[PDB]
Amino acid sequence: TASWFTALTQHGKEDLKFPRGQGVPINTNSSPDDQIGYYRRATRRIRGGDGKMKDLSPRWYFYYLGTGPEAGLPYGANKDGIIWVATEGALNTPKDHIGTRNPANNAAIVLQLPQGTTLPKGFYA
Amino acid sequence: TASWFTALTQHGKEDLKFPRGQGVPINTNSSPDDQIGYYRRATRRIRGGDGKMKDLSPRWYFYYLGTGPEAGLPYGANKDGIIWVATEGALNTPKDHIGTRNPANNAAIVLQLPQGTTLPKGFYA
Amino acid sequence: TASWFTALTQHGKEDLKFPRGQGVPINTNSSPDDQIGYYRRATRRIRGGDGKMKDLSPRWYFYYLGTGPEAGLPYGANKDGIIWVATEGALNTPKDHIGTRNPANNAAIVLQLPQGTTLPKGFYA
Amino acid sequence: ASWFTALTQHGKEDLKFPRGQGVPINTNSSPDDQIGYYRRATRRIRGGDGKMKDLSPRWYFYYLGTGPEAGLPYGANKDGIIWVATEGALNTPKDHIGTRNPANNAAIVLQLPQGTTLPKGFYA
Ligand SMILES: [Cl-]
Ligand SMILES: [Cl-]
Ligand SMILES: [Cl-]
Ligand SMILES: [Cl-]
Ligand SMILES: [Zn+2]
Ligand SMILES: [Zn+2]
Ligand SMILES: [Zn+2]
Ligand SMILES: [Zn+2]
Repeated sequence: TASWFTALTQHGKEDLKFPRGQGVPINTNSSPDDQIGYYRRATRRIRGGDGKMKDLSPRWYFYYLGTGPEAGLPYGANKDGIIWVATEGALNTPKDHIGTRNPANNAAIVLQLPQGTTLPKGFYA
Repeated sequence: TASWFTALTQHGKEDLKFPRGQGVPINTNSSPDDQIGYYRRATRRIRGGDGKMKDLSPRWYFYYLGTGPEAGLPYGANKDGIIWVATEGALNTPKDHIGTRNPANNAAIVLQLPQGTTLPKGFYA
Repeated sequence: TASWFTALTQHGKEDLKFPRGQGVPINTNSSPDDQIGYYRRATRRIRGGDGKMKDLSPRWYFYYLGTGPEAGLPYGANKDGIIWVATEGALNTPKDHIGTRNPANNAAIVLQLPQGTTLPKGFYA
Repeated sequence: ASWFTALTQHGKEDLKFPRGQGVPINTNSSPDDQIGYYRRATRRIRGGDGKMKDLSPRWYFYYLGTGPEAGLPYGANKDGIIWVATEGALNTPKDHIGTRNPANNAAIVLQLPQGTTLPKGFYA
């Protein structure tokens, strides 16, 4: 039950967000109706030699609307660690036909945004 | 068994088809003789998030001639859910030396088509 | 265990062969003295639907001299399925410090050859 | 493990970089992050005379505050350790990057910006 795409890594202190109309990863094999979903934050911690937990940079993964760990949330749902993106013309319907990725069958698609969209401040890949 | 490539998803009512000479997926690990095969339609049925059974958008998978579920089908044979493609110069011989994909050893190759390929309405690549 | 590089796939009828001075894969993290080794043919066979054994295309993998499945062979050793390549300036000494690749620790380097060299007839990647 | 493949020392000269050079290229890191150390590792094999022989030493990069010398302050003198930092990097531990787990990630091929000076016997 993995994301179809590689993650965005949060080095800065600000949560991920995109202006309305931006942020949907490029997927040339999908329809314009499909271009809508959410990024979900995944946090990891590593115990250091002093016994204390240290936070690795949070990673944000994209899931199409109606798929993934938050498949039940409607577009725009207000929830910590969840942010929403949609391209103009996308349909607000669940993308059941896309679903999630089986890592044993498909490798992750390298997340690419359009040539005119840059990553939000503090985000790297 | 499994197609070497990801599927083309049929988003509309038009079935998959290609003008003569078009439609063979890009694969640099193949010769001009090898550029011939068929797409096979596959349809899924699932229970939606609302708890109702629905038919998903059909998916079309490419297999080289003489491989896959219709390995015994001669090139050009009429069969529902099967359409044929061949690049100019391809040979009407079975492609056993390419075969099919074992998901345990190889992930699927993202299906790419050259620019200028005519696609029916509802198909994207 | 594995080769540091991806394989060359033999679609044609001719064994792999390079003119003297060509054929060593590009690896900018190695020394000029290191640029010498062999390609080893690996063949896979599958029993077809007609009960006949089918040969998948042979794959040729590069190993530095003194490493890999034929680590004991001297340069130029005459053995079926083994062909030798060396760049001008390479030293005829075993490359123990390079060794082979652990696929769990390193991905395969995509095999690239210098611009002046083209793949022998019938070979693809 | 180090996030990157090693720099192999083919000759007698140890690894070192002029000030400002030597940090591996990593697009998943900020300008603040471009600082760390290389640590030398040497393995042995039995030579033709039966005596143990040094193979070419390998130098692995770790971000500041991570890896085997995570407790070493930047610039600390220790044999087998050399320090590198790009202009603009911050002298703070890079715990948010950490080290690589070979089960989840393969090593990144170590690349250096064009014009980087390497000692004799080093290639990248
Ligand atoms: Cl940072
Ligand atoms: Cl789709
Ligand atoms: Cl062929
Ligand atoms: Cl080397
Ligand atoms: Zn950082
Ligand atoms: Zn779709
Ligand atoms: Zn072929
Ligand atoms: Zn070397």
